Amino acid sequence: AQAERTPEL
Amino acid sequence: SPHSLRYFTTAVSRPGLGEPRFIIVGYVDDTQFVRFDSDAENPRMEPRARWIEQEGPEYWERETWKARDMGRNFRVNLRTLLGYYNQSNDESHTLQWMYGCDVGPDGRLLRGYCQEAYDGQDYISLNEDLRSWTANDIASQISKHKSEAVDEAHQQRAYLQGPCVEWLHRYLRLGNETLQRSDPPKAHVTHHPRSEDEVTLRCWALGFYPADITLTWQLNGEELTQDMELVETRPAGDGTFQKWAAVVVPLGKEQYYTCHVYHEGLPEPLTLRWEPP
Amino acid sequence: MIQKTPQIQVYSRHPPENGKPNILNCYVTQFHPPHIEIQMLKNGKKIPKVEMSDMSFSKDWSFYILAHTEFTPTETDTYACRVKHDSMAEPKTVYWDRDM
Ligand code: NI
Ligand code: NI
Ligand code: NI
Ligand code: NI
Ligand code: NI
Ligand code: NI
Repeated sequence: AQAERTPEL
Repeated sequence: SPHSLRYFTTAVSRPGLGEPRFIIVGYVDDTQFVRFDSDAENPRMEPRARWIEQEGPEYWERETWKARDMGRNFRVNLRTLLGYYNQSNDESHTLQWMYGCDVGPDGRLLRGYCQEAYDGQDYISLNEDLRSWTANDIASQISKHKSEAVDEAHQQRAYLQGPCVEWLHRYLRLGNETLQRSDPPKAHVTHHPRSEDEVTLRCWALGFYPADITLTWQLNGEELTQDMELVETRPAGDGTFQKWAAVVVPLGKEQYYTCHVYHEGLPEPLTLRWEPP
Repeated sequence: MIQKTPQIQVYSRHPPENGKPNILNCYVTQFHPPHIEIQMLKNGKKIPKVEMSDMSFSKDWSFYILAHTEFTPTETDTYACRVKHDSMAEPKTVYWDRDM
């Protein structure tokens, strides 16, 4: 299952 | 055994259109099992292995919405980086993101990943400690500072130590029959004249899973040859893999050369040489 | 963007025999940017129903993808993969070899 968050660049 | 769950994410901005092309592929080990593509008729998270079809529609609904949510974040991040670098909107750029977990035989986490690249060059990556970041120029330095300020590391560390490991365990149980197996290669040598006084010997390995394999050639009694023609290990399309290694030898001295084939499914290597018909 | 040029392999799923149906694979690896056009050809004509796998990428950020289609080798017919990519001035055609 995928991560909930990606970094905000 | 060593096992990994990894997600590969690519966003490609389009000059003229507003929504980028967004692709996510999910892998357990070398076996792909989920996919999301922006440019589908209805962009959904879709099975790519039959054993993940054991998940109910709630799994597919949550994963479709999260994929869709990720695409909106990757649209914004692409716009942020446009300004960081002072670039124009009439050219295409890409943001790539890999993440996931390597677990060991006991099933405990060995390494977690969370790394990104802009235009195919290292941008920011999460360190092995899962607590600090590495930046690569002025722009990733800003991103890194943003992420330190919101403690992005502990949000990624949480994913990689918990759900990534637990989900990987569930998938290994659903797809145990195809994921927890070793298919050893089957191997042979072919013979192809290359010039008058010369001959090309090709050592084939076929039908093996997982993908990792090594082929060596040597002249008997001499150290291994680096002077070797290799291909990238390639998918057969049915879930196994293929590879060959070639060497050019003198006409008549073929039997003085030896191929070895190493693979996780081979307690000992295979040992082959050219065998005339 | 450095621009990386595609490596193309054209190969059958199983060892070829004249008359026996089979799968023809075009594996394109280690290229950048990700935008690529892949066509599989029989006797220089476009094969219509060609399966395209999902674009992923390698540990160095380089892209890879698989095209494939059903085919029956015969001693006369000729098969190829043509690839267009920004790293290349011309589209590149790699012909199928019955001994790769
Ligand atoms: Ni749409
Ligand atoms: Ni960069
Ligand atoms: Ni928290
Ligand atoms: Ni069964
Ligand atoms: Ni195109
Ligand atoms: Ni197919």
